[PDB]
Amino acid sequence: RALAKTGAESISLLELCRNTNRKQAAAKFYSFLVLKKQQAIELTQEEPYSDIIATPGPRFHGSLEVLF
Amino acid sequence: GFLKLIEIENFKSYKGRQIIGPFQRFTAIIGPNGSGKSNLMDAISFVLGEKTSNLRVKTLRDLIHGAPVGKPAANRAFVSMVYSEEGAEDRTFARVIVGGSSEYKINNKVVQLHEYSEELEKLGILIKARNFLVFQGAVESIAMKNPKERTALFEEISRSGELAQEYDKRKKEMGSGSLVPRGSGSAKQAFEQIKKERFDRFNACFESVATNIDEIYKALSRNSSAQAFLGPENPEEPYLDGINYNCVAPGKRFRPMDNLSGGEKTVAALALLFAIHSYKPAPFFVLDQIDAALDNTNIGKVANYIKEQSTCNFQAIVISLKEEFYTKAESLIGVYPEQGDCVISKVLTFDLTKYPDAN
Ligand SMILES: Nc1ncnc2c1ncn2[C@@H]1O[C@H](COP(=O)(O)OP(=O)(O)O)[C@@H](O)[C@H]1O
Ligand SMILES: [Mg+2]
Repeated sequence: RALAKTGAESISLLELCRNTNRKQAAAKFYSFLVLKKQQAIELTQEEPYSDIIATPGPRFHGSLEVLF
Repeated sequence: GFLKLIEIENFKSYKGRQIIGPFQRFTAIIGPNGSGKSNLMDAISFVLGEKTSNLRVKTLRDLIHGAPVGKPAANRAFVSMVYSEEGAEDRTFARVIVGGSSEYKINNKVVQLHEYSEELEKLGILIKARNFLVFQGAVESIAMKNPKERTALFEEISRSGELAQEYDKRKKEMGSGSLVPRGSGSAKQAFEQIKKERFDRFNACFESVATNIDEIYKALSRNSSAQAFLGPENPEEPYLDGINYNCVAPGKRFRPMDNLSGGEKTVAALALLFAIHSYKPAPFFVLDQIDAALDNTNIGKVANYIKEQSTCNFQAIVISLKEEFYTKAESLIGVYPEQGDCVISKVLTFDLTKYPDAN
């Protein structure tokens, strides 16, 4: 039941924030900062204000289905 | 003009060369504890001329990434400000750590600190008065500080303090310090003259700030009940004694200043900050956690004042831990740490104006 919660190779922050309001979008941006601190993701941003892409980090992290 | 962006290279936790920004008119810097927000505040202070001893290091070279643990990343580091002005090419102001010493540069030409400070002053950036920077835990002290220290701020900004040496000399030559001061018409005239000059310099600044502060405190409070009063203890010679600051918060009864809440003191401090700007405008403010003591009502009123002022009057760069405040900015600069020999800080940029601030 927990084994079937497969995921993607990358997560687009801008895709996550589609149809969100400003406070929701800010909270997702902030959660990316916290996940990076926890080494749960790696982050790339091609240039300032481009999309921000998360890929799996070197530490395991739980509850990533609700975080994404 | 405005601060278009900051470029940082190997300064404290900011390893490598990084662009900070570009800034919008109202930008908030955010991030989890330990990410490097305070180090970014230090980088701003550093490029704007802050003394090394106020940057939390024992030597200038300890500002190079990795230097505090004997693993410096390089023999140099820098912070650079790109300053933009309508109708003008961008101007770059940089401070470079080279050989344990500071080198100042304007558009990649080395200048001495005197010329650096002088060029900044022409833009409204006073690196001695530093009336555009509010450090973490400091905003309330602006409203509650010693009346005599408030006078020193006005003497620095107005340049009346430049005349204090001559004033003191002429006062003594007129007989000050004798049991019965007796002065000729001439030595008295020389003192009345320097006193008038210091008075006029001081009042050219103080009277403007005092006559504009009430409207600003009303506009921050967004109520007509609110009142702010700036007055000299010594009206004839304002520079000799303290500058009193008293406020009446709106829908409130009068209280003295140390009886106000942390949040009420914060709003009073910001009114004084912005009243100084109405006399001698700075192009941007850097405000480190000034929302710490603000409730959500006052956060809204402060952010609205900034937004209805960041189009025209000034630019605001804020560091904030409170989503109620930073979600009112146009863009976010998010700081995050990376693992390494030392903590490495890097930043992301996020445009909030893409999303409706509603439901
Ligand atoms: N010269 C330096 N080289 C490498 N790391 C540094 C240097 N100076 C400070 N740091 C690190 O930066 C971190 C502190 O960053 P800080 O800006 O104070 O975090 P916060 O976001 O909580 O304000 C500490 O790990 C501190 O040791
Ligand atoms: Mg800090």
